[PDB]
Amino acid sequence: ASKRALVILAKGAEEMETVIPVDVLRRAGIKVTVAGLAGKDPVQCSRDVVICPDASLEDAKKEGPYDVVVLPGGNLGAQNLSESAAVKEILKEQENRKGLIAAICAGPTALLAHEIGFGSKVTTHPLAKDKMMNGGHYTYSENRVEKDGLILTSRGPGTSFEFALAIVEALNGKEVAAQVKAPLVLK
Amino acid sequence: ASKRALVILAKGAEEMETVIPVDVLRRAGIKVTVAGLAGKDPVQCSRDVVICPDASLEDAKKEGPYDVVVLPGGNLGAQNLSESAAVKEILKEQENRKGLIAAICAGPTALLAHEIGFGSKVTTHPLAKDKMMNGGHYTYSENRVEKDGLILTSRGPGTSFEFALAIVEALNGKEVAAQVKAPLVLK
Ligand SMILES: [Cl-]
Ligand SMILES: [Cl-]
Repeated sequence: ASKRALVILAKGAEEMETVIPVDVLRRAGIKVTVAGLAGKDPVQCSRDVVICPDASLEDAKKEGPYDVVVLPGGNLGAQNLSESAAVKEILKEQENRKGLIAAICAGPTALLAHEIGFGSKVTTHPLAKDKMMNGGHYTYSENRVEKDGLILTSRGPGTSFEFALAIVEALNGKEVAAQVKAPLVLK
Repeated sequence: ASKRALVILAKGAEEMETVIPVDVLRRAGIKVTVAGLAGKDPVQCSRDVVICPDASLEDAKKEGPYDVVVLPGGNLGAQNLSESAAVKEILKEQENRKGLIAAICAGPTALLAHEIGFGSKVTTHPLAKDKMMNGGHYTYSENRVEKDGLILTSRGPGTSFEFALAIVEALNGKEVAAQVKAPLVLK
């Protein structure tokens, strides 16, 4: 069967970090559900792009499991993900069932909030390092994309393509990732 | 006053090529209006991301003039832009008043449809070259971003950041563009 991805979309999410992975994952033939943290209604992103989710997280979470759970960044978006008991449950289940978790920019700080993947190497946006590293529960990396087993992290809007292609490679392999990459006109 | 950008959003637009420029332009303090070609309703993009426009094009076009008119790509999106009499009028007015026009991927083929900027150097997505070059009305470039006076073009999802930063540089200068670029974590 086709792989499935859950992208959790909260108010204040970085819209580039949401749309690039959704689009690239769909190019890879992955079934992506854009799930609204707050419910079914349109979501106002950090730079005021308004995105209509495919489903509420409440509904989407009952349609698991997913091959990857994707956490976009955006400072406020990531704070909303960090405060969510529903997100906690989803991430813990994903970690338990040995499933990929991918987070970008401020997104990885939600892993800290929910105590996910301690002892991994991770990266974040430079400005999110101190939050992520509070307590020394991870080892910090400056790689544009970092992958330590099932914890896949990345740095910012400008690393979103690399982040998304790394998810494609992890799920569908290097050849599919290369095939999806070529038409994008990446440098 | 702050500069103003009109981003014309049609069904089948490439969502990455829409969101990256909207977001980057807003980071540059440019007032961006995401205007729906079809009206006020949400727009289903090429990879099924659904974006709610700020206004209909019908309404937004009466609130001109704009310092830049931005045409995203996506094969079907660009075909819709190419067929639109409203887009024709907006582009002709912009060209007449000596205003910047920026188009990416398949987007530049709408310039051909509406007879805009003939005799310029332009680039497009590699797969859109033949359509753009029908009749030899432009000179083709393989640069990731091409700018020939007031016609600014670019190639694909993977050149969207460069495209958007080039628009910022054209409107607000090199220093602002550099300032906006740094936090993005571009390579
Ligand atoms: Cl942010
Ligand atoms: Cl397309």
